[PDB]
Parts: sequence; structure tokens; C-alpha cells
Amino acid sequence: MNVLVPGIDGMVSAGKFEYSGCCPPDFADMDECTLATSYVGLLPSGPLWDRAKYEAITTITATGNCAACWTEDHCPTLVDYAVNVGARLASVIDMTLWPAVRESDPFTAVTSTADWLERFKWVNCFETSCRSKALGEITPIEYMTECGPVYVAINYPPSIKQAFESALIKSLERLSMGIIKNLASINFVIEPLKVRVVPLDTTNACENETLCVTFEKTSDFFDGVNQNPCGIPSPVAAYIDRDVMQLPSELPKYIWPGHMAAECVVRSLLSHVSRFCVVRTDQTPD
Amino acid sequence: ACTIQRPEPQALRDKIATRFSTNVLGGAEIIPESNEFYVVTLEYAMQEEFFAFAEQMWREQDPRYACCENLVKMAARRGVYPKPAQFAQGYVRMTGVPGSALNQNLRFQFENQTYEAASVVPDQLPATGVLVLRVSAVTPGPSGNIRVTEGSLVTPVPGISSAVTAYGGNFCGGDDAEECEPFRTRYLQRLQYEPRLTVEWLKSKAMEWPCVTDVFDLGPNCCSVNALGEVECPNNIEFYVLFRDTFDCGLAPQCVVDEITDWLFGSPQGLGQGEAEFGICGKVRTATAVNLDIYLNGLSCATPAQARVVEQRITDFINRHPPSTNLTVEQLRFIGLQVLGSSFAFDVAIRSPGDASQSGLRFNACGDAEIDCDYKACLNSVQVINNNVTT
Amino acid sequence: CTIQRPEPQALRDKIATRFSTNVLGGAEIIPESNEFYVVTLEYAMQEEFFAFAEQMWREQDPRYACCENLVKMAARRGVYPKPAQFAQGYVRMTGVPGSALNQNLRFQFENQTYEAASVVPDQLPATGVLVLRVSAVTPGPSGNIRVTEGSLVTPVPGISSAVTAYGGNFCGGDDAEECEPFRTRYLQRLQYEPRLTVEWLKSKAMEWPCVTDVFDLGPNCCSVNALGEVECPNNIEFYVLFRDTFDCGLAPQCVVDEITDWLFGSPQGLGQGEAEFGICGKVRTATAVNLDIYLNGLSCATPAQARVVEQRITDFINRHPPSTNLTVEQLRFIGLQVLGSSFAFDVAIRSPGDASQSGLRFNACGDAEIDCDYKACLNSVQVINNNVTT
Repeated sequence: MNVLVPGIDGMVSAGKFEYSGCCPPDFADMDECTLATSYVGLLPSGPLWDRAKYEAITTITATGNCAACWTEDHCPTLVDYAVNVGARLASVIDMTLWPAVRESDPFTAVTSTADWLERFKWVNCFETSCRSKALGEITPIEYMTECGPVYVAINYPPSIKQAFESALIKSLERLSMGIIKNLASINFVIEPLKVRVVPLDTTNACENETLCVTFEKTSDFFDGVNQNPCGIPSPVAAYIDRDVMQLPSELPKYIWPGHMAAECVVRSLLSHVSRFCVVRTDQTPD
Repeated sequence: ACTIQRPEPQALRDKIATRFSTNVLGGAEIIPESNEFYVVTLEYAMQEEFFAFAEQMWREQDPRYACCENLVKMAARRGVYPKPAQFAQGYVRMTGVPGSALNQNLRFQFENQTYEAASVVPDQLPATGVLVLRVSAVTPGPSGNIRVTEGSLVTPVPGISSAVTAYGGNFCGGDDAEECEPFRTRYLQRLQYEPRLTVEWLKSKAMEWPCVTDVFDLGPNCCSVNALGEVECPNNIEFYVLFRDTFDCGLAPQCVVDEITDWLFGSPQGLGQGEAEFGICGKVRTATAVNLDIYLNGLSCATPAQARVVEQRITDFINRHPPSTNLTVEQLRFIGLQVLGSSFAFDVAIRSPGDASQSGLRFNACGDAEIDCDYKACLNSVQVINNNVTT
Repeated sequence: CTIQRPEPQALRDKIATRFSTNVLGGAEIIPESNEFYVVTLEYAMQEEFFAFAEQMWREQDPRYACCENLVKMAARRGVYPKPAQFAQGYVRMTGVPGSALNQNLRFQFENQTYEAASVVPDQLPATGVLVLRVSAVTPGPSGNIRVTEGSLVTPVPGISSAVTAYGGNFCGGDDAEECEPFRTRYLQRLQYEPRLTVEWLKSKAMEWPCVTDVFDLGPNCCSVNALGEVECPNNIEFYVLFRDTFDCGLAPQCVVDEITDWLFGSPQGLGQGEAEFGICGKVRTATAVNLDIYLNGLSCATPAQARVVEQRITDFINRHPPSTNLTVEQLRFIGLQVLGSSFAFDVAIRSPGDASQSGLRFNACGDAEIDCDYKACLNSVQVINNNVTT
């Protein structure tokens, strides 16, 4: 039979089409060098233009940005200006139009990750001092004090914050499509965060007094976000070291922002179940 | 606030100048006043517009910034459409001599509102001589909601009684169209992330029951704590509903809400026989009225227009107040003070009718009217006591 | 408010005026001068910008994106095309009890090879009968043939080389999807949200091969809904029928056990299957109860009318839900709808040989009373005459 693959509707069978080849060129094919020399064709033709148009030469300087190469016997003409216009459009598109499209989709946003979260009205349940009592005696980012527990707000580095926010957006986008709250679907929703749910009970269950679940790490690296239209993203670490950040010693040695975010999502999803329990277990990088 | 980060203007202007010299002038910079200087500046100006154009086309597709037209087009692609205008509906009783032929174009009138039959009229009156029809307002809008019992035909027909009466209830359900801004918030709420959407889904669904006007969640006073001093979170679903346009003060008897609960959750509840999903248990509540008298002071020095609007605003605020919520003098004072001016001498007081005691009402020291659970503050009368000033 | 793509002429004039006023101080643009070529090049650069922008913004729209750009931005959300499926069916084999079996059984019915799909026990059952679920080896619609006799591909000691398929039914085959049908059902899925309504569970069951009807527990069943110390219902169970494959549409327990495991998962109560987390359930079968029906007076009706009444009654009982009374009134109404209200009709229900069958009782009114896990199966319909007329 077929081999099922995870999907928003559960386990389904996947496939592929045959290549068509009718795709318009993307931003990737937009090369500065080819585009610049191209406008030499927009000029007229005649004895005043043939020689100038024939000797057009273009080279890439230090930081890309193809520029015309003036040899020892260059003859100034409008053709130089035409090439200059070519460089302009290649540059302006990259600076102006590419970011607009790049930031328009939750699965490719880079610079506006924080803004996107505000569109989803996302609020973390581990930072409010009046958190729900069911969230455990002491959360991973709380240290006990005589006047009850107290939490500490972490200032993540730039790269880890960008990766974590990007992963959160992807999962939230998937959940807005509606799902059936079963184990197979939930794992797929939160898989970008690199977390997997796993029940503790292995027998029949359905009669015991409590149902317990725990969260396991599927990997020790978020998948970063790539600015350029071509190339793979750069992975970044998902954990944070307590000592390196100079945080109170009472906190756990390693802190996983992804696991905390995933825990909040699942807890809200399965609130209607009256015997749902979470038993978090300490995890360390390999 | 910009989404397309724009480098500093000085950095940009240097970039264009450097590019121009390298390509056209062969490495030499520009003379301060010449054609090359002016064309460079014009090029910078065009770049500014290009940045705006790209950002605008990004702005014009985001739900919270798109135009009033593009917004609906995006909504149509996710199964969300604006609500159209509704027509008031109800039943009407008719009596006449049996046998006389009927007509399809007959229409009625109840307090200047004209209603027409909304169903295929039978050929002639039945033997018993009494007929029941389904009617809808001739014109849409909230004006079709009225609390009346007696009417009369506008187009007399031989053999049919000159007067007709409606059923024990009344006509309601008419509503006006939906504007752009209310639609935008509704669409965004669907796209956003919120816990326990099942509660929200039921709350929205209950608004489709006839005669329902408002849906209110459990009030703050409805919270309870067990003997252990720990707040208790129930696993059921409950909320209030009001019928401001059908019942006195918007409170309905128990029997009416019981029918709604059965339809929403089923009978027995939880087996998915109702509109709710499988394994969902809940109950829809009602409330009891407590009367209140409100006295305004220091309003004589204000112009008559100010007095009229201030009284109107307070009356509206009390009417739509939720059940099981405290009513404090601060809220009313702020509302009026927001119009008169922060320096005005304005004061308000709250007292019960005849200074008698009532169930579920207690006055704290500060003057608030604390209200227990399943109790709504129903306005009784607004009186502006009189003094003499400015003479 | 809205600003859109400017037209060509309205765009060139904007550049020419801007260039003239700021660089030449109001001077006119004389055609065929150096400024003329500068202006036109500037306009071209600006138009190519808008044209490219419109081209790219189309690709983000699923209703117009090319096929290769649609498989992505759809696999991200968990929607994928569908490959060719496989036909399925049921088979039966017999042999000497205790013989050692193998997990690589293969069957060749007629030019088609089928392989075992369920787990085959280590040894043949005591009764010497085994029923398996098999699937074709080559996907496609061609696997839906209807044959009843087949043979084991490779002989096995102690097991006969002849096998049979229940009713010769083989369903499930299909072909791969295409680009256009995939574009639909995706942008249609964007407008749809599941909710775990009892209808959804009911619909999901029918996706099992050779399943036709599905009913909730009948009136004569006292269900249990708690399954633990909980305040809201937690359990759900329902029946199934295989009318076109098994006799009377009732399947042996060997099959319904497989459905329950897949639908609700194993272990249950942890959302390991297609059901919600924290929901337990069970799918059950029923045992047949044979009945005989005697129609009185039909012989005096026209032959065409007689056949219709017989066929309608047979169909109605076949579709009857399990564990539900089969009252006389229902049968009588079927006769009156066709024979006319003025006809001298009469029906009666009696057991074969007037014997006693477990789970069957007759009430005072003459109806048939059936207990849980039992169904009314027609055994024979006969016409008798004991009156005079005409």
C-alpha cells in the first residue's frame, strides 16, 4: 500500500505532478549584470550608435553592483547612461519590491516577525504574574521568593529571537485553518517549533484518573530565515544557557523558548478535557 | 512604523552619486552647480516615490489596512461575507366568515408599520374561519420591531373581519445592513489567535435565535472559590442573553431560555444532538431585575443642550449594562464629566425606590450598588433635582 | 481610497514635466535632442518596474499561480496531491487446522494479483476457516473487477489452493489527480473547518472498504457514556453494515475489530486514531434473526402489482437498522401505497418452523421485538389465500 505522510487533516498520501515549465522567472533570476547590459537594446540604430553599442563592457566591482568598464580608448556617449539606468532598476527592485513580497507571507517573513505576532494577538502565559495556577507549581522561568514565585523576563539575543518568532508564526498560521484535535494533527501543527507530544500511558487507558503527556525535542536547531531569494537558511540554536546570560541560579540550566510556547498552545487546545495533565521533563543538548 | 526599512538619506544620496561618477563621469565627482548635480537630485526624488509605491502595494493587501473594497474581496476568499439587511417577521391571526375567497396581496398595519403576507395564501378561508399567516415587514431595518398586539387591515375584503390581532408575541428580527468598520473587526477576530474558540463559536451562534439582541459572558461577580482559597475553573459553558426589544428591561422568563439550551446542546446534553460538537455540556442563563433611581446634581448651571445630552448618555449606559456587574458612581460621573468639562461641579447619586431593601442589592461605603450573581441593574427613573444659579 | 497602475501616456508626461521644470527650468523638450533620449529611457525604466510588480503579485494568488508554484505554498499548509489508490476486498481460505501460516501470502483471482493487508495469525484457527483483507498490487481502477473464484499463487502445505472472495466485491481503485482538480478542493478547503460533529464521525466510518450503511445504537440498547469519573459524555458507539458483500450485510467480529482500532486508535483514549483526543468508542456488529412473512390476499391482485409489493418489502427489511422492532404497521403501509386504500390487505410475521430464536419476541399487537446486537433478516416471503371475492 501507500506510505502515509503527516498533513493538516491527519495522515494522508502524497504525490507529485510532471514538470510543466510554464513558470515566469522569479526574483532569483533577476541578475544585475544581464539586466544592465540589456537596455543597450533600447537605443536607436545608426552610424552614430553602432560602434558605441558594440563595445559595451560590464564588470562587477567589489560589492557586486555591475559597472561599466572604461578602457584606455573609451568614447563617451549616451550608451554609458543607458547602462547606468540598467543598474538602477536592478538595485531598486532588490531594495524596494523584493522586501514587500518577502514580508507579505507568514512563511517567508524576515524583518517583520514581531509585527506579525501583533496581528495574531499572541500573548505568552508564562510572563504574566497572575498566571493560571494549573500551569505548575514553579514554571521554568520562575525562582521561588518568600512572597510567592517571581518570574524573570529574558532578553534573547537577536538571532535566536528572530528564529523563534519565525517558527511561532508558521505554527500559528497552520492552526488558523481549523484542525481535528487528535494526536497526529497536533504534532504537525507545532512541528516547526521542533517539539513532539507523547503520552506517558502505554496501556489501554480511558479509565485511569488522569491522562499525562510530555514534550520531547525533535532537534536542537531552529531553521533560520534567509534574506536572499536563493540559498538555504542558516540554522540557529534553540536553547539558551543560564550562566552565559547571567541569570539567577535558581533557574534551570537550559531554557527552551520553543517548548514553553508549544506548551501554551496545546493547553488551550485541550482545555475542555477535565483530566489533562502535563509532566515536563528536563532536556539537554546532545 | 515603516515595514520596508529605508537607510538614512545621507547614505542613499552618496550611493547614487558614487554610481553616477563610476559609470558616466569615470570616477570624478560632480560639480556643485551643473546639470549632473540636478539630475542626481531628481534621481533621489524618484527613489522616494518608488519606496512609497512598494510599501503601499504591501499595505493594500493586509486585512487591517486594505481599502473598503479590497477588504471584502479578501474576505470572500475565506468564507466570510458581510451580513445583509434583515426584515422583521412574525405571525398574524385573521378571522372571518368561512368560505369567502382570499387574496395574495393583502397587507396589514401595526402602528404605522405595514406588513405583507410572506407565504402562499390559501384559496379561501377554512371552515373554522380562523387563519394564521407568516408576514414580513414591507421595508427592512430596525424600525420593523414593535411591541404591539392589535392591528387592522389596510385593504378591506368582503366577509373578513375589519380587525385582526397578532400572536401573544410580537414582530421582531429586523436589522440594518453591516458597515465596513464593523465587518473589518469581525474578519480580523476570525483570523487572529484566541483560546477557547468553542465558547466564542457558541456565543456567536446563540445570536441567531429569533428575538435575541445581546450576548453577555459571565460577570465578574460570578467567580467562586472553594474552601481551599483557590479559584475554580468549570468545564461547562454558560452565558447570558437579553431581549431588549421584546421583554421589559430585556430579561426573559426561565421557560424561554430553557428552549434555547435544548436546541444549542441537545437533549440529553453532550451527545452532539444539538448544534454543539460531541461531548460539550453547557447551560444558558437569565437574570432578575433590581430597580434603581439615579439623581443628578449641579446640572442647572449648564445650558439646556448640555443637560439633555448628559441625561441621554447616562440612560443609554445603564440600559445596556451587563448582568452581575457592579454599578459605581465613578462611571456615571466620568461619562457626564466627559461632556461638561473636567472643571465642572457635577455629582450623581444612586438610591433604591422608596429607600426599600431588595434581593441581591447591597450598598458599600463608597456609594456603589454592588449586585450579586444573576441580577441586572434595571433603570427605573432619571431625575435631575432642581436648584437656582446664575440669577 | 485607491491608487492604481498609471497609464503609459499619463506616465510619460509626468516624467517630462518633472524633468523639464527641475533640470531645464521650464525649457521645452525639443524632439531628437539628448534630453529627449534621456526622458524616454527614464520612462522605460519606470514602466518595467510596474509591469514586473504586477507579474509577481499574481503568483501569490492560488487562483492564478502556475502548477509548480502551487504544490508549494500548499504543502506548507498540509495539503498535498493524491496518488493512485489501491483496490481492496475480503477473501476466505480453509485447510487443516494447526498448519503454519506465512506473512507473504499472495492470491491470483483472474489476471490480477492480490496481497494480504492484515496480520495473518501464526496458525490456522481451530475451525479451519480464516478471513483476510487483501489489496491489489497494481494501483488503478482496473482492480475493481468482480470475480468470485481465485487460487493461491504459491502452494502452502496443509492449506487448499482454492479461495473465494465474499460476493466478488473489490472497491477502492482510482487514478492520480491532475493540476486543475487539485487547484479546486484546496482553495475550497480554505473556506472549511472541521468540528468533530457526530456526522463527521459517521462519514469517516464509510471510508472503510465495502461499507454501505452506518447507524447509531437502536432504541433497545442502554448505552454507557461516562467511562470514568467525568461530568460530560465521553463515549460513542455505532453499528455497520456490508449489504453488498456479506450475507444480510453482517460481518464477523474479525473485521469490526480492525475498524475500531483504526478509527479510535490503539491504545484508546489518547487520540491515536482519527478520533479526538480523550474520546473512546467502539464499532460493533450484530447477529442475524431470521423471519418469515405471509401476505394474505395478494393473489387476487394483478401480477404486476404483486411483484412490486414483494420487492419493496424485501428491500425495506434489508435496510432495517439493527436492534429495532419490525412492526406490522410499516409493512401494511407499503401495501396500501400501491394497492390502494380500499384493498383487502393483511400481513403477518412468523418465525421459520415456528421455532424459538434467541433475542426474538412477539408482543400483543403482533409486531416483532428484537434485542440488542440483533437484526431482522428476511428468510422467505409467501402468499396465501383463504377468502373469497370476485
